[PDB]
Amino acid sequence: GSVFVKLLKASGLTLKTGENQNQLGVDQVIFQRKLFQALRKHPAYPKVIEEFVNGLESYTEDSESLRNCLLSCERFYSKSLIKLLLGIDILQPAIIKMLFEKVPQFLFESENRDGINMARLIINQLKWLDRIVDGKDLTAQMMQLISVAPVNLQHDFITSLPEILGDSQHANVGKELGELLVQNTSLTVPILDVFSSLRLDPNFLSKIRQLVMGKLSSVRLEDFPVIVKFLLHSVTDTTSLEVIAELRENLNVQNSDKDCIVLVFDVIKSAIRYEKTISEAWF
Amino acid sequence: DLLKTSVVKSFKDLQLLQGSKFLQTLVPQRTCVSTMILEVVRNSVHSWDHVTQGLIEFGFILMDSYGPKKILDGSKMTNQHACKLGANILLETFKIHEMIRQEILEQVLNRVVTRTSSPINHFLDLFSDIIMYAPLILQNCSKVTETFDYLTFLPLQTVQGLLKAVQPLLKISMSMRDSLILVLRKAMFASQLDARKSAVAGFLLLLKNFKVLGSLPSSQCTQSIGVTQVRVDVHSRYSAVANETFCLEIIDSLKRSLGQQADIRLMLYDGFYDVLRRNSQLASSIMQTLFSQLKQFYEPEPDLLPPLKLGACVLTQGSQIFLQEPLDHLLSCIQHCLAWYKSRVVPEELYSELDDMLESITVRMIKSELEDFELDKSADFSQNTNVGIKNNICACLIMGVCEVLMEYNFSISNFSKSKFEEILSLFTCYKKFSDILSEKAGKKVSDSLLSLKFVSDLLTALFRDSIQSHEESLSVLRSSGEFMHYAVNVTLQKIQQLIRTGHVSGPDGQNPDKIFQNLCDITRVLLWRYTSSISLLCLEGLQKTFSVVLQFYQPKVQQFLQALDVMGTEEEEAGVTVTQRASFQIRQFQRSLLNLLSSEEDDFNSKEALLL
Repeated sequence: GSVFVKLLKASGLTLKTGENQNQLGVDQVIFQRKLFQALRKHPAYPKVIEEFVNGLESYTEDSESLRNCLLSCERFYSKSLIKLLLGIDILQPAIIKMLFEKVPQFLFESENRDGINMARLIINQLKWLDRIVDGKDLTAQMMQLISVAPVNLQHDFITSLPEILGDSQHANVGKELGELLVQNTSLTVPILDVFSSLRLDPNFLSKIRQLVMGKLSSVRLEDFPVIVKFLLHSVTDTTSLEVIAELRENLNVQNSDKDCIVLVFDVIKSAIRYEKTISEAWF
Repeated sequence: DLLKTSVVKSFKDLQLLQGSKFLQTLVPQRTCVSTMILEVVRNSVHSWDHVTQGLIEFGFILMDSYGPKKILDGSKMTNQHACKLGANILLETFKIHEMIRQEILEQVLNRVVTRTSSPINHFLDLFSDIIMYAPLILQNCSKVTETFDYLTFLPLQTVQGLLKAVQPLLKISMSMRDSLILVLRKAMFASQLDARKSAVAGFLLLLKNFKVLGSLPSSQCTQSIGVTQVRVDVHSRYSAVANETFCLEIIDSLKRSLGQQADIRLMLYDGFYDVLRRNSQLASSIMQTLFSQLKQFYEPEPDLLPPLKLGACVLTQGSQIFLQEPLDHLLSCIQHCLAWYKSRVVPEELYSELDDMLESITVRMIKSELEDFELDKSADFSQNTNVGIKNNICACLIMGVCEVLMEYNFSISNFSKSKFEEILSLFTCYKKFSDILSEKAGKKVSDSLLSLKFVSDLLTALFRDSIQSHEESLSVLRSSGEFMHYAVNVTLQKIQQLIRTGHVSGPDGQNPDKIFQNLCDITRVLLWRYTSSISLLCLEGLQKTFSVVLQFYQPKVQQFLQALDVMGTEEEEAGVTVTQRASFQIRQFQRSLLNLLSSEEDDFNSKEALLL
């Protein structure tokens, strides 16, 4: 029983081997007070935070022991041991660092017998955290992970950004994702998805609409309906007459034939049908 | 114009016939334009293209013009009959001609999203009927899926209707379910209030029935644990975890709106209960979120006189003062959830503390008077001043909190002569501020935070008689007489608010069965006390109830007049009519009027005789 093992079972959480689930003796919150209290009362507080993380990381070096910490505990369900620890503030920044440390190993790994993809389950822990202690760093890690991620995985990682990152960091993302869009026409779909749900500058958005409509030639025909939808839903305030005029010139001067022109006009018809802000701006 | 007008005069006529026996003797029943047009729809199957073109148009025309108008903002029969016919034409023509199906549906939906000023409720019915007919046809419709995109700009009322009616389609298409969840999710991040207020409504309706709706996993549900490709296969350890950890994600997501506008917070306090009573493994996470929310507004220091921090519920930005958080609704939610927790859930230190807080909040709320709130002669509540409006809100939270603890302490102990005096003292504080607000003029109607269930139980316990020697503690409430017609006046408000809208304030607020049940318990209690001022109030409530049950619960009129009676076994169901039941109730009221008139009392009560 290491510092990590013993202090967990003291706080109510008993580690279980195999594919069973780690067992929580008290309420998932009551365990969170206990594990904080244990770490503050230890003879060396400052250094023990590193000691607890280390035991966590080495116990985690087992692929099966890892997927137990990423999955729900046992008492009426609580969350994963790692999510529980992610909650504790003093413990959070050091543990977030660890999670991204173990991610690369599973990045290019396929899904196993169970169908559980370790790479996606690790990041899933960051979803909807109460508060992010070190914010600026969580973003940089995420971004650098999105940069190197496989093209199948990286589409789900960008889409989760709003869920993973707090409200404070939406600015950093803009300048980042933006640059990713010029280097990739393949990221257009997921990027526009995120750009809708973040907090952004009107001036910044306008810079997006341009870079999207100019490279619109190298977009797949499947993504025309999905991409035009972002363009017409950013029209709510009045940029409307301006956006439409630009959208028109790019549709004008620049199975496959049918389903494209059909599904693109289904988005453009319902657009002017429902929202007058559009129809009048096209008129 | 000719057809339309003929429909109205056709109803007006067959209405006049039922108006008098004089006309029924002279005129043999007449075939009405209604059943004629509905035959034209039936004879259309023969491939009349020219007729259906005008039918759908006439269908909507009736629904457009004769549909509800004044109902939203404050001979309606011939309106109803026209609109019913209007929706029948469209519904009936839809079941017949295949290739105009999507055509009708495009037009029904189009009114749903685009109107937003005028009540759309009657079109949502047609829509809900169109789906209830053959859902497999509409399962794939992109016109139904597109709507989810404008679901953010739609008023919260239409979103609800849209989500209710669309559920039969959520039990087939996974893609539609995921396509809904994705849309709801990005609404959580929308700037506009009404989008986030919709997103909460969707996720609260999602969690409500997961055990039912989400039995089959969606792509968002499976993915919470990290499985993208799982289909048709269930090995439950990772299926049951994929379900639970996904729900948790939803709860963690809802939680952060508790930091948002007061309007959304309240919308959340109402939902968290119905989610607790259906999906029961979410109990500890719900209780958690509420206990973390209360811990912000609760002062732990014993003998710190305002046990809840009231000034914290008010935000100040730029000479505008809004209430943020309903600390009184926070309590109400905790009060009911705690009640379910203790009564149910026995197949640990969490719900134990919440109970201790509530009592601490009870005791300190009771013994803190007006200097700790800093009010009355000191703070004058003037609504033109920042100082006055911030005070008004406090006087209101104080009244709501008192109502909740009053309702909570009743559930704690029925038999303790001690805690009834706390209930009284909690009332005395409430009426302290209810007096202060009316003396000040002001601009109290639906304010009551008491659940209908309690008002029923409270009333039944006050008028009950049959009081056994251990139950004498009730005499603490019974002999007050102001708390006596406070209790009655609440029921009288709820029954009255039951006519205005179709809802009630507290838990099980809108539940056509649960409302109906309390109406029964509240009526048979008022009916006894009237036949034993209060008597007049009991009659006023008695009357308001009857007229409600008739114009809302009408199909249940039978079981309702049963609930007021005693038992009656089996072979009697074959022997007891609605005319049997009705007359028997009439004989009792016509008796007490007869006795009202026959008596020689110098003054005969006009108010009583009128509503009698």
